[PDB]
Amino acid sequence: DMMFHKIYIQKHDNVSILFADIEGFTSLASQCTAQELVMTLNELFARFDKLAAENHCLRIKILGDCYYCVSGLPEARADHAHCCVEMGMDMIEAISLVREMTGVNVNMRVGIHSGRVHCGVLGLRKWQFDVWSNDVTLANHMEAGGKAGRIHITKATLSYLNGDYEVEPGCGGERNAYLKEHSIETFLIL
Amino acid sequence: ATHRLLLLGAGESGKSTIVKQMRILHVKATKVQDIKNNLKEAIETIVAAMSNLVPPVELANPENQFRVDYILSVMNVPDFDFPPEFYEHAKALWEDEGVRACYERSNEYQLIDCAQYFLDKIDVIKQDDYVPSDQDLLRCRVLTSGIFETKFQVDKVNFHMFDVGGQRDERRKWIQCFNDVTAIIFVVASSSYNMVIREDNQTNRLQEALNLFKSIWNNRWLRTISVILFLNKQDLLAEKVLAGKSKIEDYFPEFARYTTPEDATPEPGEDPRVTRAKYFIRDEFLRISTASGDGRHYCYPHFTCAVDTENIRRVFNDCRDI
Amino acid sequence: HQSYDCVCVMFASIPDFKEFYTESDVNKEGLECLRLLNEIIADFDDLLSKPKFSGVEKIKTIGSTYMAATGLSAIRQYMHIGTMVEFAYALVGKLDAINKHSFNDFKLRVGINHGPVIAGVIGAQKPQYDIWGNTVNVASRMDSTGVLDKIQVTEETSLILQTLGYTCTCRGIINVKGKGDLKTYFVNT
Ligand SMILES: Nc1ncnc2c1ncn2[C@@H]1O[C@H](COP(=O)(O)OP(=O)(O)OP(=O)(O)O)[C@H]2OC3(O[C@H]21)C([N+](=O)[O-])=CC(=[N+]([O-])O)C=C3[N+](=O)[O-]
Ligand SMILES: C=C[C@@]1(C)CC(=O)[C@]2(O)[C@@]3(C)[C@@H](O)CCC(C)(C)[C@@H]3[C@H](O)[C@H](OC(=O)CCCCN3CCN(C)CC3)[C@@]2(C)O1
Ligand SMILES: Nc1nc2c(ncn2[C@@H]2O[C@H](COP(=O)(O)OP(=O)(O)OP(O)(O)=S)[C@@H](O)[C@H]2O)c(=O)[nH]1
Ligand SMILES: [Cl-]
Ligand SMILES: [Mn+2]
Ligand SMILES: [Mn+2]
Ligand SMILES: [Mn+2]
Repeated sequence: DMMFHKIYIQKHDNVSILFADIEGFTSLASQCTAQELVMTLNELFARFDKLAAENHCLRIKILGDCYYCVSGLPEARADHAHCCVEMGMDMIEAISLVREMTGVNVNMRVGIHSGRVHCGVLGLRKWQFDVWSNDVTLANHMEAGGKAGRIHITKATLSYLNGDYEVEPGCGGERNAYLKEHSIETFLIL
Repeated sequence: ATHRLLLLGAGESGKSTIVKQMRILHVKATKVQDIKNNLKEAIETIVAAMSNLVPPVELANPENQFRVDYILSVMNVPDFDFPPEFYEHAKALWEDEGVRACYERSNEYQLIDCAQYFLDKIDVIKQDDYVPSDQDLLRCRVLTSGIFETKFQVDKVNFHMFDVGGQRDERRKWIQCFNDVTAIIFVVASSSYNMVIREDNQTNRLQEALNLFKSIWNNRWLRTISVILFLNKQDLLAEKVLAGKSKIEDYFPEFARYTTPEDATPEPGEDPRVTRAKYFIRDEFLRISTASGDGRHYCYPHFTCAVDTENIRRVFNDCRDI
Repeated sequence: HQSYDCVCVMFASIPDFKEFYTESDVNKEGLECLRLLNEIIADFDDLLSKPKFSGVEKIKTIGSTYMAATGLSAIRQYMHIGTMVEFAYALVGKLDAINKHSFNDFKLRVGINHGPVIAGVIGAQKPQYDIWGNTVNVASRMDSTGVLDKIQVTEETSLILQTLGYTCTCRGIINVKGKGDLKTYFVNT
């Protein structure tokens, strides 16, 4: 009540975090009108919010051309690992239709990781369901150090995946200075 | 019924020493190393501070000048094997009246407190069978960087001791304990009234404590948290007081007006001058706790000696009835 | 969603926080750190309910970064620009206050810019309000490439700020992808 402000945040474990970003958005951003973009942007994520509900992934927040949902929330799911992978799977062909009607070379960079997280809201104005955790930060960097039209998962997301997917070396170290600095082994869904 | 106690205070105020007591009361090859380190980092500090002091201190036996060079040559050895020589040279220096003459001025330069203790007993620590006594471990000194949670229990009641860095840089980690904290334990080096902080070598160690306390007391996140005040190091205070060469009024002029309280309860055979000073330091803090914070929290003074298990056992039984 | 012609976008991040954040066993595994961030964001929100800032509309909070647009007129003609700057300083005054009782030395880094933006909502599931346009990008870029306790503004922005009474110093040249190199200035205090 008093002293501090009631922090609306709750801890969670065994969840999968997936980050996605438009590869070279300024590429078409210099071609399409300031409005056309906002349309495509709104058009893309639109399908995303729907696909997420189908793959059981919860939408967290949209940052410009970056979109990230986390699986395992609210109701815990031991299928979280697959949920995100599935998301990245369908997510891609959703950004491919962007090549047909607009800017080319438009692909998604999926970056999935697993671990505990902190979901909730900060401050007391215009609340925004966000997450906080090094594991979350890792998924972020994973996305950063990812590959076009490919899914970038860590070593943790691979264990929670019961090896149901065929992967390969990710070399995230030579991609992101973070996946390097922290000695992280990355893979790529084949 | 589980309480969470947080120990606050400036550097070397005597926090970790109190936690040790809690482990000695309600609760080694590895520490031996440190003990020797305290001894080395001790002697080398005095000698090195002889030529720098003003006026500079000169040895009483020019012979030791060589031993002085030895100590200053291994002052930065990675893994000092502590050869039989060191001890001989060390004690030799400690026995040199000149070195001691420099010891009395240890307030003019950063010097640990376990100096006297360990040096007086070099012949004991030099042994290969050396076994650190409870007092040796209580006198030991190791910088605390970070937060450590001690878990003990008294009379079937759980507690949560919290030791944090009392050094300016470390103080930024305190916040992580401000929420859901039963009571705060503020330790103070009552004896360090003629010494300056180590962070800058110019800010009075007692003032640092005062300012620090005022910050915690008037903290926005501790409005309802009551802080107990351990005016630790009463032993070293009474000493300096009886000495008569390091006048208090020369560091805190207000002490020239101060008069021992009539509600004062001076210990048996306690020198009146000590009483007139031990309380002075206390009232300096009370004014800070009287300036604000009403009904939502209080302060409870407690003259203490962290290295005295017989003292902290006493004063602590009071912190439980609060 | 409509498109405005003159909206002042601001970004005030705290690059010193990420290091502050630490998932240790003692702080409930990063939970305690977030508590301090909550007292920060909240403290920055208490400004929105202030008369002089009734025109400032908080858009969102990116991690530990604050984002607020001044000029949406909801949810001089360029005076809202100077106001936004006053909000930046306002945040500083409050971040420093936190430090006072936190024992930190958290410094704010602000990048302000103005121009045409497209306000609106996006996201089918849980519709959220957000602005788009090159304007916001430049602003942000002037935050990721700023300096602690300093406000970085572009030429056009610096000029207007001067017609308002603010003095500016040319930081130098900064590169904004897709836009090349730009000349930024620091609002002198
Ligand atoms: N720190 C930030 N805070 C908020 N937003 C940011 C931030 N940084 C970048 N953005 C927005 O996000 C888009 C991503 O830019 P950037 O990260 O350089 O490039 P890419 O997408 O190309 O990926 P890449 O760096 O190559 O891996 C930009 O496109 C746009 O506004 C920018 C943009 N622009 O920069 O001019 C115009 C536009 N419309 O519609 O005109 C839409 C964007 N958008 O939707 O994201
Ligand atoms: C609160 C503490 C800490 C350390 C932990 C954390 O999980 C973060 O809040 C995330 C990771 C996390 O909330 C996921 C979203 C986002 C936006 C990714 C945050 C930022 O990177 C934070 O730091 C920052 O604000 C600094 C970096 C901001 C750069 N981002 C990179 C990603 N793109 C998409 C947007 C800009 C963060 C790292 O800070
Ligand atoms: N003479 C004497 N020495 C004491 C007393 N209390 C503590 N000490 C000694 O003071 C030194 C510093 O004590 P310590 O407990 O390490 O301080 P600290 O507050 O924990 O300091 P830090 O670790 O945050 S920087 C130790 O060597 C300890 O043995 C006391 O009452 N009298
Ligand atoms: Cl002290
Ligand atoms: Mn992108
Ligand atoms: Mn992006
Ligand atoms: Mn300590």
